[PDB]
Amino acid sequence: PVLEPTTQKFINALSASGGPAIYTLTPAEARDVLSGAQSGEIAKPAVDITDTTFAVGPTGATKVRIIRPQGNTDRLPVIVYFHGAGWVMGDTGTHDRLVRELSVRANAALVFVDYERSPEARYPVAIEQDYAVTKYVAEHSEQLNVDPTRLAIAGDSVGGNMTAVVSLLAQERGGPDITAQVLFYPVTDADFDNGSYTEFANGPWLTKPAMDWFWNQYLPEGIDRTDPKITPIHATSEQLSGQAPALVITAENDVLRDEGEAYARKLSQAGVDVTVTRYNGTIHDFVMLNVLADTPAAKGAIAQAGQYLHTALHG
Amino acid sequence: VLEPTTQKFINALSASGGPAIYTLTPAEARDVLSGAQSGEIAKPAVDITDTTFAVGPTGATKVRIIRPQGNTDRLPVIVYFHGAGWVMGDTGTHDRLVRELSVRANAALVFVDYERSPEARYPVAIEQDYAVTKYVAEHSEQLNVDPTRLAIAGDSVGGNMTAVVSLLAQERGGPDITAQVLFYPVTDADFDNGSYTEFANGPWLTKPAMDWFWNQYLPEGIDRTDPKITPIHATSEQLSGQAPALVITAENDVLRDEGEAYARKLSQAGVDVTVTRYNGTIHDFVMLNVLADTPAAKGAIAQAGQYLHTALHG
Ligand SMILES: O=[N+]([O-])c1ccc(O)cc1
Repeated sequence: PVLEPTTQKFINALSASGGPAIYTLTPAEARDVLSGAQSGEIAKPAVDITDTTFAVGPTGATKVRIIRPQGNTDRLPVIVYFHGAGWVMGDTGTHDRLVRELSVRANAALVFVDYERSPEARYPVAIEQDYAVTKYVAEHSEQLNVDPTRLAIAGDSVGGNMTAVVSLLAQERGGPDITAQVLFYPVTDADFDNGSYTEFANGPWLTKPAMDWFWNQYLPEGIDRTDPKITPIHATSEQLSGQAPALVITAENDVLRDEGEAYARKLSQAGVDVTVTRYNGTIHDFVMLNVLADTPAAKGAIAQAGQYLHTALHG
Repeated sequence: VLEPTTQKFINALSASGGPAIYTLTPAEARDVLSGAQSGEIAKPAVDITDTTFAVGPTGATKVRIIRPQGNTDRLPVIVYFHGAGWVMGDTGTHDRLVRELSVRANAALVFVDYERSPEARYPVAIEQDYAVTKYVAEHSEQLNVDPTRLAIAGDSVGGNMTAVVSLLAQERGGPDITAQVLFYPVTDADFDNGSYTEFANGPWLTKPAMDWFWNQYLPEGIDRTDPKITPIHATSEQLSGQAPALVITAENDVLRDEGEAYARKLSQAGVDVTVTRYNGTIHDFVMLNVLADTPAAKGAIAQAGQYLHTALHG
C-alpha cells in the first residue's frame, strides 16, 4: 500500500521495533501498550474536565468523563462518545486529544463513556452501558447543563460498532432522539474473508489475527455473530430507517474499510442521510493516534467530523 | 450503489443514452448543461464584477471576480478553473459552487472564463489560466486581494488545469501558491484503467464522452503523455515543491482512479496531500444543482470550503 510518508515512517518504525503482536499479551499488558503509545507530549485543545459516575447501565454504574470547551458554562449541545481499541484497550488517556478536538470543534459538551472492557466484560455489557448513558444524558439535561434536543453520538472502531448499535437500540426502545451520529472506521461485520480483510490481513497496524482475537475477547464462544446488535451490517431496513444522519469515515488501508463502507450503503438505502468518505493514504486508527496527528488525513478527517457535528448541533 | 436522490437523477436520464452528450454540437451541449443548471437553488450572496484581463496567448482572458457580498477588505484570493469537458461550462453552470467556495473560504474568487473547445485547442486554456493566476498575483492592489494568500482550484478538466498551473508556476518561477483544490480531476487519458472500465457506460460521464472531449481539446497527433496534458506523467521534480493539495474524488466515476493516482504521485513527491473519496456519488457532484442537497455534495463543498479557509486565513 502507498501510505502518506509520515504514516509510512510510523509503520516502518513499527516493523523495525520487533515487538510481540498485541494479541499475545494479557488484557492489562495490551492496555498499557496503547496507553504508553499515547502518553507522548502533544498540544491539545483547552477543556474543562469532570470525571464522575452515572448510576445507570447493567452493572449499576458507568464511569464517564465530561469534557467542555474551557470556561464555557453555557447550555451546550452534547456528544456521547464511545471509544475504540478492540474492546480490550482504550481509556480517557488514549483518546484524549481526539475527543477534545471534537468537543471544541463542535462547541459541545462531550460525555466519554468509560465502558467496561473485555474480556472481563463481554457483550452486551458495554453497548448497554453506552445506551444507558445516552438515555441518562437525554433525561438529565438540567443536571448536565446541556440541550438534549441537540444530542449526537460518535465513536471510533469498536466505538463505531457501539455508535451503530446505540442507534439501533434507540430505534427499538423509542428513544432517546439522536440528532446525528459519527462513525470513524467502524467495526460492523465479522467476515474475516472480505475484500479489505484479505488485502490488509497482515497490516498495516491492524491485522486479521488481531481482529479474530478482539472479537473472541468481546464475545462468548458460540454466540450467533449475525445478530445486528453485534454486527450491525445485518440490521434490517426497519431497524436502520429513521436513524439520525450519519457521517462514516473510512481509511483506505484498513481491514475494516469494506465493512464500514458496506454499512454506510445499507444505511443510505434505508433512507438515512449518510455522508461517507474514504481517506486515501492512511491506516486504521488514524484520528486517534498521536503519531499521525499532523498527517493530512488525520487533520482532514477530524476537521470534517468537527464541522459535521457543529452544523448538526448548532445549525 | 448510488445515494437515492442521485440514483433518481440518473434514472431521469434513462432515455438519454449516457447521456449521449457527444452526439450534439458544442453549442447544443453548452445549452443542455446551462439548462440543467437553471431551476431553483439557494446560493450564497456575492458581489460580481465581469471584466477582461489583457493577458494570455490570445491577448485577452474573460474573468468574473466575486467576493462575499458587501466585503470591502483586502481578501485572500482563489483563482478558479471550471470543468465540463473543455466544451461546456460557463459562469452560470458553476455559479453556486464557486459562490460557496468564495463565501466559505472568505476569499475573492477569480473565475477564468477560458476559451472553450473545439473553437480553442490546447494549450490556449492552460496558458490563459496561468496568465490570469500570474496577473492576480501581480495586480493585487487593483483587485484588493492579498497575493501572499492565493489558492487555485478547479473541477474535472478544471482540475487538470489546476495541476497544470501548479506545474507551470514551478517551471516559470512563480507565482507562489498557498493551496490547490482539485475536484475529480482529469489527469490521464488511459481509457482502459479500472474505473474507466467499471463506469464506461455511466453514470452521467461515459467513456465515449471522454473520448469526444479529449478529441475536441487536443489537435490531432499530439503526444498525450506530456505532463501539461496528462499531469499524471509529471516528474517528481515537477511535483515537488508544489502547494498543499486537496483532491476529492467520486466513487462512481470513470475519472476516480486517475484522480487518486495523481494524489499519490503528489504525495510521494513530498507534497502535503489531503485525498478523500466520497462514496455513493457521481462525477460532477459538487457542481450539479440537482445534487446540491445530497450528503456527498454538501460534505465535499464544506470540506473544500474549510480547507481553503484554513489555508488562506490560518
Ligand atoms: O449535459 N450532459 O448530458 C452531460 C454533461 C457533462 C457530462 O460530463 C456528461 C453529460
